[PDB]
Amino acid sequence: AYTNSFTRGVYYPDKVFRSSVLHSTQDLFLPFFSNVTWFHAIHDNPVLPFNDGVYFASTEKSNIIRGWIFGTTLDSKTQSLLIVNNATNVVIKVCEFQFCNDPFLGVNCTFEYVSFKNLREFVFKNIDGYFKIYSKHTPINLVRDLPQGFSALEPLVDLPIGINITRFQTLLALHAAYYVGYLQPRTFLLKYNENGTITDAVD
Amino acid sequence: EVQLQQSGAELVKPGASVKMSCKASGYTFTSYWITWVKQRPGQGLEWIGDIYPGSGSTKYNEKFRSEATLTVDTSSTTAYMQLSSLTSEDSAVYYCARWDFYGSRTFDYWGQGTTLTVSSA
Amino acid sequence: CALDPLSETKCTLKSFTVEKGIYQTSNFRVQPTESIVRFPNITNLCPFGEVFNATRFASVYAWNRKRISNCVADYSVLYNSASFSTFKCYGVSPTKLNDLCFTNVYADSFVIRGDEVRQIAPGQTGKIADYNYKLPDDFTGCVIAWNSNNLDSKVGGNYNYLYRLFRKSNLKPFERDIYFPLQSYGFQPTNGVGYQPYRVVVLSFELLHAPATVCGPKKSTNLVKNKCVNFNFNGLTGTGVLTESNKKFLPFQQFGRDIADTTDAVRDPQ
Amino acid sequence: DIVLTQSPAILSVSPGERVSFSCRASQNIGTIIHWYQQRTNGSPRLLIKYASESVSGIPSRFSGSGSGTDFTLSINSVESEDIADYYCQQSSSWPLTFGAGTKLEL
Amino acid sequence: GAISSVLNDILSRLDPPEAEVQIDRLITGRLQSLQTYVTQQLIRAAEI
Amino acid sequence: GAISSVLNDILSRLDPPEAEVQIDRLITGRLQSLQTYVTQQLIRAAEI
Ligand SMILES: *[C@@H]1O[C@H](CO[C@@H]2O[C@@H](C)[C@@H](O)[C@@H](O)[C@@H]2O)[C@@H](O[C@@H]2O[C@H](CO)[C@@H](O[C@@H]3O[C@H](CO)[C@@H](O)[C@H](O)[C@@H]3O)[C@H](O)[C@H]2NC(C)=O)[C@H](O)[C@H]1NC(C)=O
Ligand SMILES: *[C@@H]1O[C@H](CO)[C@@H](O[C@@H]2O[C@H](CO)[C@@H](O[C@@H]3O[C@H](CO)[C@@H](O)[C@H](O)[C@@H]3O)[C@H](O)[C@H]2NC(C)=O)[C@H](O)[C@H]1NC(C)=O
Ligand SMILES: *[C@@H]1O[C@H](CO)[C@@H](O[C@@H]2O[C@H](CO)[C@@H](O[C@@H]3O[C@H](CO)[C@@H](O)[C@H](O)[C@@H]3O)[C@H](O)[C@H]2NC(C)=O)[C@H](O)[C@H]1NC(C)=O
Ligand SMILES: *[C@@H]1O[C@H](CO)[C@@H](O[C@@H]2O[C@H](CO)[C@@H](O)[C@H](O)[C@H]2NC(C)=O)[C@H](O)[C@H]1NC(C)=O
Ligand SMILES: *[C@@H]1O[C@H](CO)[C@@H](O)[C@H](O)[C@H]1NC(C)=O
Repeated sequence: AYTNSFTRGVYYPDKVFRSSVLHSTQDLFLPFFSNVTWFHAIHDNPVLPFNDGVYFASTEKSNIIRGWIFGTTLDSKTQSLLIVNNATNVVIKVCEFQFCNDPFLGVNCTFEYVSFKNLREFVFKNIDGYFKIYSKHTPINLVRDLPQGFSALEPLVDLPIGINITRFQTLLALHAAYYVGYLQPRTFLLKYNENGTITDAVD
Repeated sequence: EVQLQQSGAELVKPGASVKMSCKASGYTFTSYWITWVKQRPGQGLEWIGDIYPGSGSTKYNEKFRSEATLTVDTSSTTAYMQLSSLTSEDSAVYYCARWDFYGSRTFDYWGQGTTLTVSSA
Repeated sequence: CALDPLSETKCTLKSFTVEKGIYQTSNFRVQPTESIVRFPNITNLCPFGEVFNATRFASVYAWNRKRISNCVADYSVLYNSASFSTFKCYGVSPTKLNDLCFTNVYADSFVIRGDEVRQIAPGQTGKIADYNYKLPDDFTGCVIAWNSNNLDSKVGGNYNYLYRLFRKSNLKPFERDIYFPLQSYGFQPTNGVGYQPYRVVVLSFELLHAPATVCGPKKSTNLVKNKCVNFNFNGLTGTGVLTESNKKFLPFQQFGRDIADTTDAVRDPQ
Repeated sequence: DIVLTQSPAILSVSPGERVSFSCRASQNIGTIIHWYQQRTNGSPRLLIKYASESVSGIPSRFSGSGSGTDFTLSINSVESEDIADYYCQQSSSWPLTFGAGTKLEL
Repeated sequence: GAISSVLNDILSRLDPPEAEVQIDRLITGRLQSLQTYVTQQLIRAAEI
Repeated sequence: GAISSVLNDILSRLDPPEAEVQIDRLITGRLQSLQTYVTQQLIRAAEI
C-alpha cells in the first residue's frame, strides 16, 4: 500500500535561533503531498534504496521497530548503524555485525552509546562523509495512517561514519507501520512563531 | 645467536659519571631498534630512550632529558648509554633491550640484569 | 576639527565662515568600558600527543581519523614547534586561531611521499587527490605535515606502507576506500626528498556557531550587564549591552540572530 | 601522556584455581599493548604480543581480552611454577610507559 | 563574494594582509547598495 | 577584464577554482550594465 506524505518532512536547517521571521532556505527536504511507501508488521522489510536521502518515520504502540541497517552490501564488511532498545537503556552501535538470513531481533566497531500512540520521525542524509540524523518524538492517536499536522525535526546526533550508503533496511522484533520517502532540493519558506519553533511551511 | 650482552658492574662514588654499553649479537643490527630501560630493587621499570641503529634518530623521556645520552656503533654492533652526575637515587638495575619498531613493537630481547650500586662510602 | 562644535562645523564645510542654519557634523557614540571573555570552564589539556607523536601512522589508502573533543587545545605549542615543514591554514590565520572555539575538530593522519604533499590541497587533482585522499573544496582547517625519514624509513626499503591506485571514478572528498589495487612504497634512507616518507596531519574544523567543545586557552572573566561592554563569547566578538532575556532557546542552538544577520542573543557558555 | 593502572594490587592464590588480572588505562590506546613478567631474578620475557591474542611462543594457558581502555588477563590454571608479576604496557604513542605491578603469593 | 557576511568574523579569523581583500568585497557591495537606494529616492522624491 | 566575453568558453577551458574569478568579472560588469539601463528608464519614464 501507498500513502500521502501530507505535512511531514521539514527539519530545522541550521543551529541558529530565529523568531517571528519568515526564512527561505535551500536544502534537501521531503516534498509535501508526495507518496511514501507504507509497510506493515502483522501476520516485512525489503530492500529500501538510498538515492540522495531518506525520510523515515514509524508509529508504535509497543516499540516493535527497533533498528536500522545501512551500507552497500550488508555482509558485515561495511559499517551498519544498529540501535537496540532493551526496554531500559537506549543502545546505539555501529558494530559490523553479521546478521541472520532475515535481519531481525526476537522477544571493527567505531561507536557505541547508552543513555498506535507514538510517531517517531527521522531524516537520513550523507554529505561529504557525515551521516546526519534528525529526530522528534510526538504523541499521536490514530491507527489509520499518518495524522495530518505539522512538526519540525531537530537534529540530535551526527555520526561521521564515512560510509558509502546506497541501500538500507529496518529491523523488526518478533515474538507497526513505517514509511519511506526520498529527499530532493526543495526550497521551503519557514514560518517561525514568536517562540522560535517552525509553525508552517510552503514548498 | 640473538642476544644482548651487558657491560658488567660499577662501584662509583657520587659525582663520577658512568658510561654504559650494550653488546648486541646475532641479529640484523640495521633493521631493529635498540631500547634502554632501568628499574630499582623493589620498583618497576622505567623507559629512558631509544635509538635507531640503521640511521641516526633518538627519542628521550622527559624525566631523563639531560642525564641520559644515547649512542650506537653499528660496526661493533653495540649500543651505549651514558649517565652524567650520578646520585644515590641513580642506584638502579638497568636492562638493555631490543625493540622491533617496524615489527610488532615489542621488547623481544633483553640483557641479563645489570645492577648499578651507588654508595657514598 | 575637535576643539568645539563650531570648529568641527567649519571643518565639515571646508570653510572658515559658516552661514546661519542647522548642520549635521558628526555622529554620537558611546564607547565600551571593559572586555568580557566567556569560555566554557573545561580544563582538560588536549591529546595532540597521541596524534602527532604516534609510533606508526596509517597508510594513505586507509587514512585515520581521531575525534578531538572536550579539550582546551593550546595550538601555540604546535605553531611554536619547529619540526613542521608545512603548516598551512585555509580560512583561518594561525596566530589568531588560538582564541577561537570549535565544535568538531578532526585530525587525519597518514604518510605519503614528501614530494607530493602539495597534493594535500582543496583542488590539485592527482593520483592521491582523487583515489586516495580527496580534499573537499574550500574548507577551513590547517594541514600540518613533517619529515619522517628518521622514523618510518627502512634500509633496503620499507614496504609496510600502501597507497591505492585504482581504475574507477573517484567517489567523494573525505572518503577512504578499502590489476591489483594496492601499490607498496619503497621508503629508504638512501632516498632523499622525493620518495621520502612525510608524516601528514590535517586538522579539519568548521568555525561555525554551534555549542562548542574545543576552545582556546583563554581565561574567562565575569560578565557585566546593563552597561555598554565589549564582549567575547566563544570567539564571537562585538560591542553591546548584555541584559537578561526571555527568549526560549533549544539545546541544539546557542546563537540567536537578527534579520540583517547580526547576533541578537547569546547563551552564556557557563 | 598515558597512565596505566593495574587494579589487583595483591591476590593471595593457591595452585590450580582460576585467577584473573585486569589493566585500566587513562584513555584509548587501540590494540597495541604488551605484557611482561619478572621472575624474582628480574629477567623479563614476552607473554602477550597484542592485547587480546597470546604470542605464538607462549602456551594457550594465557589469554587476553578487552580493547581500548579495559584490558584483562586470565590464568587457566595457576601453579607455583608460574609465580610471577605482570606489567601492563603500551607502545602506541610516545612516550612508552609501563605498569604499576601486581603480585602473586601463596 | 567574501567568506562571510559578518564583518567581525573576517577580522576575528584572518590577520590583516588577508582580511584587507575580503573586506574590500563587502565595502564595494555595500557601497553600491547605498547608491542604488539613494538614486531610487531621488527619482521617487521628484514624483512626490 | 575577463579572458573572454563568452561565458561557456571560460567554463569549457578552466576548472572551477580559476573560472570563479573570471566569471566574477563578467557578473560585475553585466550587473552594472542593467542598473544603468534601469536608471535611464526610470528617469525617461518620469518624463513621459
Ligand atoms: C611530541 O613529542 C615532543 C618531544 O617530547 C619528548 O620526546 C617524546 C618522544 C616523548 O618521550 C616526550 O615525553 C619527550 O618529552 C614534545 O615536545 C616537547 O614538549 C615538552 C613539554 O613539556 C618540552 O619540555 C620542555 O622542557 C624544558 C626543560 O624542562 C622546559 O624549559 C620547557 O618549558 C618544556 O617544558 C620539550 O622540550 C619538547 N621537546 C621538543 C623536542 O620540542 C611535543 O609536545 C609532543 N607533541 C605534542 C602534541 O605534545
Ligand atoms: C575489519 O574487520 C575484518 C573482519 O571483521 C578484519 O579483516 C580481516 O582480518 C584480518 C586481520 O584480523 C585483516 O588483516 C589481514 O591479516 C592477514 C593475516 O595476518 C595479514 O596477512 C594481512 O595483513 C591482512 O590484511 C584482513 O583485512 C581480513 N582477513 C583476511 C584473511 O583478509 C579486520 O579486523 C578489519 N579490517 C579489514 C581491512 O578488514
Ligand atoms: C558507492 O558504491 C557503489 C557500488 O558499491 C558505487 O556506485 C556505483 O556502483 C556501480 C555498481 O554497478 C558502478 O558500476 C557502474 O554503475 C553505473 C551506474 O551507477 C553504470 O552506468 C555503469 O555501467 C557501471 O555499471 C559504478 O561505477 C559506481 N559509481 C562510482 C562513481 O563508483 C560507488 O562506489 C559509490 N557510489 C556513490 C558514492 O555514489
Ligand atoms: C511560548 O511559550 C510561553 C511559555 O511556555 C507561552 O507563554 C504562556 O503560555 C502559557 C501556556 O503555554 C499561558 O500562560 C499563556 O499562553 C502564555 N502567557 C502569556 C503569553 O503571558 C506562550 O504562549 C508561547 N507562545 C506560543 C505558543 O505561541
Ligand atoms: C502514490 O504514488 C503514485 C505513483 O505510483 C501516484 O500516482 C499516487 O498519486 C500516489 N498516491 C497519492 C495518494 O498521492
